[PDB]
Parts: sequence; C-alpha cells; structure tokens
Amino acid sequence: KIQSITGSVAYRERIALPDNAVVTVYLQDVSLADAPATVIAKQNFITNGMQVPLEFNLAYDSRKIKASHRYSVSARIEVDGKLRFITDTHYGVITDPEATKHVPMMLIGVHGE
Amino acid sequence: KIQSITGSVAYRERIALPDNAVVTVYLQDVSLADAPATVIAKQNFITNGMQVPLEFNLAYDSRKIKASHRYSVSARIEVDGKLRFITDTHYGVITDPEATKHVPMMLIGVHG
Repeated sequence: KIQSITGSVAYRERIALPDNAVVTVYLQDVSLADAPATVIAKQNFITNGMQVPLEFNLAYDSRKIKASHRYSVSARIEVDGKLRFITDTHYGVITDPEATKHVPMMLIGVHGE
Repeated sequence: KIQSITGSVAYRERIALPDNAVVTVYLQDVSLADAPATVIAKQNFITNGMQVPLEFNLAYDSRKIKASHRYSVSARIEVDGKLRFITDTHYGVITDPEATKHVPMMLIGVHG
C-alpha cells in the first residue's frame, strides 16, 4: 500500500550545513509537464548536524502510480528560507528503464544577490 | 554516523485523512520536564492518499545523543492548519530500557 523512494542528497562544494538547514525532497508526475508544481509526495527535514550525503526515505501511496506515466524526484536545501542547493535535472524513478527506487541526488549550489 | 528511528503514525478513529494532511514527527530530548525539549530531529510529509498506519524514517546525527539522557518520539497531524491528531504518550527511544529504534505511535484525536 505504502512504497518508498530512498536516496541521498549531496553537493560537491566543501562547505558544511548549519544545524537549521532544511532539506525538501519531492516526487512528481512529469508525464504532461516538465516542471509541475503539484507533487505525489513531499518530505522535509532539518539537518541539525547531519552533513552530506544526507539520507531520505520518501513514502508514497502506491495507488497514485501508473505504469505508463513518467515520474521524477528533486530536492532543495534552504537556510533561513533562502535557497542554498537545488537539483537542476530530473531524476527518473519507478517507471524509468532501471525501475529506480534509490536515488543519489547531486545538488547545485546557488545564491541570490 | 547518521542513525534512524523508524515507526508508524496511527490513530483509532475510523476516519480517513484528506490528501493535504501534514504529518510532523519529532525526536526530542525529554530529560528535563521544564526545559524547552531540545529537538534532535524533525520531519514532515504530506499524506496524499496514504492512510494510517503511516510509515516514517527519522534520521538524526548520532553525535547529538548524550549518555543517560531520555529521548522520545512524538507526532502531530494537521489539515488546512488545524490540529487533528497528536501524540499523548511518552515513546522512549535510543536510551530507554529496550534501546528502542522502531515505534508504532498511536495519536489521539483533536475534534474541534
């Protein structure tokens, strides 16, 4: 009834996350849109000392999955509500050729003015 | 070392959760009754069709754990900003007499 995408969140920069960093991981149906805002599942957690690679376990309602649809996971890391890291590509899951259920994601570091 | 508490979130009421229900699970140091319970770990997730028992896997930094301190998991469920379910029980983990790592939590209803 309940199934999961597992994986990790990492980045390449040699910098630590503060205890108040917030990780968000999303599962989306991207069959009809490359960047839908609607999600199938979404999890967020505080890092509070944890450092990359960070583990996640994203549960979802398996009934929401159709074999003919395309699904992807993405992730961001925020500090004080501002973006610090984000995935810049789709990570296909479930119905992709490798029937992927475990995703090591590599995020890009970002900043605003 | 990243370590984990696993478990489930349930309630007794024969009622379903809407797709926009938000579950929050907390790991806290409850050694002191009066202190602000220190949060070791916290996650939230949306149910979007999932129904109880809801599974959770709560990761935490093993360095945060202190010998002989008391630790507990707790949880709440909110819908459209309204509290609907909350734990009302101590769920001791890690340093409890069973060194518990997997917790099936039973939440009470909040029927406002």
